[PDB]
Amino acid sequence: GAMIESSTTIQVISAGLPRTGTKSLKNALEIIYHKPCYHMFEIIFNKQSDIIKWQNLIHDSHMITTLTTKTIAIYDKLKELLDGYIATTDLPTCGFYKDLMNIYPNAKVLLTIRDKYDWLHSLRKVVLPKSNDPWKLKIEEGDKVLGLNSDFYKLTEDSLKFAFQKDDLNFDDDQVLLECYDEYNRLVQETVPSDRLLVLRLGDGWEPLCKFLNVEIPNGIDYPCVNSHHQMTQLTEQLIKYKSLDAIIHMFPDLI
Ligand SMILES: Nc1ncnc2c1ncn2[C@@H]1O[C@H](COP(=O)(O)O)[C@@H](OP(=O)(O)O)[C@H]1O
Ligand SMILES: CC(C)NC[C@@H]1CCc2cc(CO)c([N+](=O)[O-])cc2N1
Repeated sequence: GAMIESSTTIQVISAGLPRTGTKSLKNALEIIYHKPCYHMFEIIFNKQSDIIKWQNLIHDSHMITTLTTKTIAIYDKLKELLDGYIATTDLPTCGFYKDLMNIYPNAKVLLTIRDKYDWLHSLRKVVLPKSNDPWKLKIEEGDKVLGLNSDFYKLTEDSLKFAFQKDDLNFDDDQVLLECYDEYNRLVQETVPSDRLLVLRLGDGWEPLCKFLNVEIPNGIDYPCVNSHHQMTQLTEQLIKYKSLDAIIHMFPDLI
């Protein structure tokens, strides 16, 4: 097809929870739009200074009215954080999908989903290990190497609570997490008009996404398949071994 000049503003809002193919989608959207897409990896690797800003936003967000003046101050902060990006995925953004829809009325919405038990397994291996899991200690050691500490974990927890609309949450309780997952995904599909929503199951690939976005399928490029828990386990172990990201970054070309 013809090449057109795309606007550098949020065009795609992905409401999918972590461990549902968000990093592959981030990569896919960057392949399509040639501009950056937000993801937790953008925070970890490029903008750790954004952590406190996301924290402050989540703190003030109860004050959001489904526009009031308190709402506008928050919406302005959201726009500031996302300036220069063409899409959002992953925590901490995903819980804000409804607000992002108001801020970017011409953006389309995605929902990434998968088998709930596969999701929980993946989540426990990477994002939210049980407190008694020895692996949690390795994750914390690798996080230290990346310069992530208690503030990062607070952002992860608070943004999960915000997405699930819980004031507190037993993170070690599998049943609680699975119920929140199902209710979260159900609410997105109830909230977003079907014409503005595309639901993507893990493995769906380029075709329905490119159709929804009115773009050609990228020539000769496979749909990304990155960020498996096995790959993150390798990353964690290599970070612990070398004590730096930059010593090993070349060994993870598309993941980071
Ligand atoms: N193109 C693809 N096809 C199938 N699974 C994919 C995929 N891209 C990513 N995934 C899976 O999506 C999960 C990562 O999601 P996210 O980037 O949101 O954290 C991983 O699940 P597993 O940990 O079960 O392997 C990864 O394997
Ligand atoms: C040892 C090192 C590999 N650990 C860092 C990890 C890996 C990637 C990651 C991804 C997400 C959501 O994509 C979240 N999250 O939900 O906040 C936390 C983390 N933390």
